[PDB]
Amino acid sequence: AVPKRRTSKTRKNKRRTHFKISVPGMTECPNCGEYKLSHRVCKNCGSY
Amino acid sequence: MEAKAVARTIRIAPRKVRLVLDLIRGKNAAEAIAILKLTNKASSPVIEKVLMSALANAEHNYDMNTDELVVKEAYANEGPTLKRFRPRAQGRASAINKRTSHITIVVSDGKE
Amino acid sequence: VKRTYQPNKRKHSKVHGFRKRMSTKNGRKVLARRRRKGRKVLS
Amino acid sequence: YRKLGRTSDQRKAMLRDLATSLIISERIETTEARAKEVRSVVEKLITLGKKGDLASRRNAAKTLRNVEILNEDETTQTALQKLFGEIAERYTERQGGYTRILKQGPRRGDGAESVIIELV
RNA sequence: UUAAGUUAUUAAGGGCGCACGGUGGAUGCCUUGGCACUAGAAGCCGAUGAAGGACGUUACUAACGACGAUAUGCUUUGGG
RNA sequence: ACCGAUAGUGAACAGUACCGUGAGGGAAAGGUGAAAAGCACCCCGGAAGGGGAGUGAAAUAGAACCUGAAACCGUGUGCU
RNA sequence: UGAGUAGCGAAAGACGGGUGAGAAUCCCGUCCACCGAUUGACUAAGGUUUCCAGAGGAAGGCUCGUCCGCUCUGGGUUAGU
RNA sequence: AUGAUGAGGUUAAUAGGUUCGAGGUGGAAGCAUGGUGACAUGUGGAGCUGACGAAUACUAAUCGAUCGAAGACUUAAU
Ligand SMILES: [Mg+2]
Repeated sequence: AVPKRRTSKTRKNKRRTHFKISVPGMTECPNCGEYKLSHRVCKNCGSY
Repeated sequence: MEAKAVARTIRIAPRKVRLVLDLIRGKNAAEAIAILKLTNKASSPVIEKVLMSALANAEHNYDMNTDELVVKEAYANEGPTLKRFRPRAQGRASAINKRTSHITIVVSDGKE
Repeated sequence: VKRTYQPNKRKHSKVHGFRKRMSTKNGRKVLARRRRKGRKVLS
Repeated sequence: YRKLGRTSDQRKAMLRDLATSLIISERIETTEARAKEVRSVVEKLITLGKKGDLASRRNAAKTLRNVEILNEDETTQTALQKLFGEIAERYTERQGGYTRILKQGPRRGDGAESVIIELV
């Protein structure tokens, strides 16, 4: 029910090894405009 | 040279800002702008405004060419906390911390 | 659930309240005690 | 088939509403899981409309809620009339299809994947 | 070339040392306020309406001080 | 051969916030600079914030303003 | 620290148009749904400006917010019965 | 549960709209005839049909990007 001992800095930081986010798909809109998300459509700010 | 910009007392918690900020550290500016437009966290637009501000400082004050610039440093420090309460059952209150952040971006061209 | 403290304008002025405190010796004691402390509200 | 976070009658109700406003506007914006479900509800309506007879006009009235459209030249027609009138004559030679889905980015308030379902 | 053998290289993350930041308000220095006394006066007012208050009063007015429809003050005798 | 802002009055800015039907209980909170000279003007930004320029002996003295410890949170690295 | 964990306080919404730096959450429209011896309409206690208009979005609002019972400015209560 | 596993990504049957079936229900609507009427009969094993079997590119699986090796020494036989 309750923690018996406090958690140290090193154990807390080991537990957060996998707690991250990843970079998205990001294909480039060739005809006009900047990057867009892949398999998506950007009617404005992109020709694709 | 180097140009920097700071955003002080942003009202998002630092643990949440650092998570997006670990995506752009050490990348060239155009790619970092692309990444920040397609990530859907709450702190993406705020970080993007800080990065834009640094890029504009790099060009108006130091006459640097923005075509070849990299994000040299990106980090978030803690600001002062707002302390609040929430009423719980049986007449008790519990604390709530509304945390804030200082956000710093510095860009460089890699020369001297 | 019904709580204690059901407010009432007349009851409040008649039980507490200046004239009631002035009508007895032990009420005048209360008034003098609050004057000596410097309290802003007397009754 | 898929439950859309609703009970049996709430689901059936908002699915008729979604199918009816697509026939009015030809193009609507919604979430992805809802689009993938209304896709197959709209095309059966168009199939009913291409048959044309009275028995099928009455089967289409079980869906297809009840609205008035005000087109140019002050023409007022119902949704059931617009379907059997012009939507059916448009795709009189397709053999299926009739709709396409286009993905957009995530919505701001929640993370929902937004989508445009159109009528080819 | 094939055998038998020995020993290298990775850091997702962690540890120690160092450098540079933030948060926080200890420490030092300071004093507008207090504490304990000495010497010399004095102690208690009120139906000629007290002590204590409420409302008001400034060109612009919320609070405290000052003042009372003669109201952010009036007269007079001295000082400057 | 009394205290120096957790001290000294509860109170250096108050018998007030606030709590209690009531009698009653009762806080926290000092320091820019010698002088406001308290940042004209330009840039990014809806703003907030910031980078330059300028004032100043000093702006990591910019009003959350003397000094600015520790817990705690980060970024970069020499050995592992 | 526990930890990006528990919780976010009874319920039906959908789409089009608008405004905005920014919209699931604000405004307008259509459809759908819920109460209806009442979730409708009056008068008392009690509260004491919360009422209205224009402006605002730091904090409050268990999310968001261009909105607000929140902030700023200016207004509003009329009796011989 | 998520991740993982497996079937596919146009030189394509992956979803699966359309067409045809299996199975389920049990005789649609409209019209005609009989009956005073409730109703009955015919057209006609009719009509409808989620998840199961086939066929068919009509709609969507676009364009792209990233990662990823260069075969060490010593000794003995060859
Ligand atoms: Mg740390």
